[PDB]
Amino acid sequence: CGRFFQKHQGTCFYFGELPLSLAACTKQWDVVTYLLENPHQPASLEATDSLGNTVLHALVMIADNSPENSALVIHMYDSLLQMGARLCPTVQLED
Amino acid sequence: CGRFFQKHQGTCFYFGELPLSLAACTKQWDVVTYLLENPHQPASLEATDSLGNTVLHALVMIADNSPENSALVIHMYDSLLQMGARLCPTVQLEDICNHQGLTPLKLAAKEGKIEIFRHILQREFSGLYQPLSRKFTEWCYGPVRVSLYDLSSVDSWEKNSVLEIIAFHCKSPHRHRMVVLEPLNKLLQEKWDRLIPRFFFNFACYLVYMIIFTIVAYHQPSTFGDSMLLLGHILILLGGIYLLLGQLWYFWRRRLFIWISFMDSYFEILFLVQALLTVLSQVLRFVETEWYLPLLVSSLVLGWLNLLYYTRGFQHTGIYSVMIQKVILRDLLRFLLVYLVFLFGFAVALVSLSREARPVPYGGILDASLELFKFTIGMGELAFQEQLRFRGVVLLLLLAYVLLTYVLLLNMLIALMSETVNSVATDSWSIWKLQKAISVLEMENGYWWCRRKRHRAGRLLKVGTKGDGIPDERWCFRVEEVNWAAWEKTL
Amino acid sequence: QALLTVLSQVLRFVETEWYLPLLVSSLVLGWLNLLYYTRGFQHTGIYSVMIQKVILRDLLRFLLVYLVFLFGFAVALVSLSREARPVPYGGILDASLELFKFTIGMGELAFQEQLRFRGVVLLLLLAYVLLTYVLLLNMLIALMSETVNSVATDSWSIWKLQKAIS
Ligand SMILES: NCCOB(c1ccccc1)c1ccccc1
Ligand SMILES: NCCOB(c1ccccc1)c1ccccc1
Repeated sequence: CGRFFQKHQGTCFYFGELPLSLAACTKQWDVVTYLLENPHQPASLEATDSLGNTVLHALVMIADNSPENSALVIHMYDSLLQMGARLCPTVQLED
Repeated sequence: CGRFFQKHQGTCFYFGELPLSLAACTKQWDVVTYLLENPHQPASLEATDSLGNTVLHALVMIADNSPENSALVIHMYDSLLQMGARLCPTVQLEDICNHQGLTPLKLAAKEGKIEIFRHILQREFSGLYQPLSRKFTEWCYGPVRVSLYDLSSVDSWEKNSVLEIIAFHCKSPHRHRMVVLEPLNKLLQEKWDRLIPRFFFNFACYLVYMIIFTIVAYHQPSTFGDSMLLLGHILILLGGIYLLLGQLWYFWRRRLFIWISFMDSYFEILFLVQALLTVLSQVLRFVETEWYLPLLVSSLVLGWLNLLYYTRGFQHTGIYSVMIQKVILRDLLRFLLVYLVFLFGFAVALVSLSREARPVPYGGILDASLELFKFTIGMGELAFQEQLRFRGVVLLLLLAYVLLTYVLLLNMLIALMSETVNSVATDSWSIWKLQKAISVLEMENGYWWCRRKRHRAGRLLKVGTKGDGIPDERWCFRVEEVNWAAWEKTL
Repeated sequence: QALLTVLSQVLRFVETEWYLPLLVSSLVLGWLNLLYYTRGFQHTGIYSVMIQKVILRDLLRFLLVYLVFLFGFAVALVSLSREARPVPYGGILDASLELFKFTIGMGELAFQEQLRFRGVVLLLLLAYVLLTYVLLLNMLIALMSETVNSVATDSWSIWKLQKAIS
């Protein structure tokens, strides 16, 4: 939670300032997997950022109407939702 | 150096009249290599032709906007630059002023070559030959790109620049499309944003001057009031002389411009005319001449019309002004020519008739012309004059005039301006951006009296290390852009 | 419209002569407001949306340029026609109204013989007509053709959004 990562005008890139949200917004299919299924300390998926956004919120935030950006956002959104269902079904991430 | 090879009109082909330049312009990949690396007598690469062009200059000159020609020129330009770096790195080929004092980039800008111009304007290579790059990328943290476009030979700080060449020295038909390329469109936008305060200050000063001029003209001769009138009059004279000097200095400092594009500016002409009419009006008043008032009032009208020079500091209204200009210059002068031919013919016809009976209508040519124009503006008197002996002929002649002029030509003029407004929609935007570019470039240098201090845009950012010891520096235009198509390929 | 109506009534209670302009403005504005309702229909709602786009896109620019022209030429004609050899162009309001008359097809384009700058006044009027009636009005028709063509699908979508809001 600094100044470059926080959403503002100028030099910036918003990704939720979470390592898992960074991996998701940066198309790291494997990093997110390791963070989620590392035995030493599994990485939570419901974790919110200082602004209140979750990985899904942030992954929407970077979404832009570019066809390639839209494809990336859709793919990672669906895949991360599926993973969230697989790991901890008891909690509904969409809400 | 003969006649066929020299650039002229007719049977010709310019290639720099050097064997190496000939090989380069003729896609001789191998001959150039042998000339450069023949052990017996290596061929120099910096060699200039009688005109001052080098091989790179020549590759620019033959450049045309054909996709195949552009591809050929780009490929040979890049490859030859790489070879020049490989053979003799110590000498920088991109910076070789020919006899006209133009580098290959400036030469491409002046000669209208757009594809080679944009390519040179934004190019990058791999680690090797990296210094021979104009666009860079410092870091790509995330999907953002910090593009650093080289501003060498393109910023306005230098005496002669690509921006100035495009604005004033280029005579290409559509040079307005080179000021929308990435570096130029962003740098020019930043400069415009920085200059909005001065653009509005110039607008406000001119508007105040025109308000004073209107007030003075409204209250003139046909104590305190006399004193205020006098100070306003002298203020108007001083303002008129100021605008006259400004326009005269715009022309003298830029005396090599009218011949390129007379109608590109076409407000410095109008501003000059308005200022001239103002000062001439004042001097004739000193002479106590009755021809004062027409000149002062013409100055008033023309100044109020000139305000629409300023009305185009806005996207919304500047494109409207550009498109008014296109309408006038495209499908209003033709209409006026045809309409005036019709009107003169029918006016002299009606005057010839209506001269024999059985307050005379159509008394002379002026009256008949004015009645016909009245038809044009929606108040033509179309009656059956019973007094003149050719009632029917005059009526039929008027009806024919109405059909040919009001029903046909005016409505067709509406149709033609619909067509022209539709035609010039994107070009209007580009031309407006060029107008902003010209205004910015004029605002950068101060007024004709104030020697403005330059402000050199860009950052002196150390980029890479040259093929030497102690490193180098270079001024670049730092640009942020969010990209995902490129980002998916950097993994 | 509602504010003007209530304010009109209270001023009537005050017995003020500025009642009638306010009440009549409320009347005009309410009758114009009825076009809010006229867009419960596909046929007419898109028309209303596209009227709005025309006004906001290529009517305010025309008004700005036209009023600059008109003020310049009106003060010019008033400055002239003030020295001879019911005075036309007596003041700024009269000259402006005559020029607008030109705009609406009712412009008196005569050769005033009484004033000493007959030719200058006539040429100035002819230039005003060429710049305004022949160029700017017909060009406004062309611009509104261009805007009507531009906003055809967007008009449908905007009308559907208007229905959604209602
Ligand atoms: N808005 C018109 C201002 O003056 B325009 C005009 C005035 C006098 C002579 C001819 C035309 C002119 C300049 C701008 C665009 C095109 C024509
Ligand atoms: N159809 C015009 C009705 O009133 B319009 C109008 C009335 C008063 C002031 C300005 C314009 C208006 C409302 C709808 C669309 C845009 C303008």
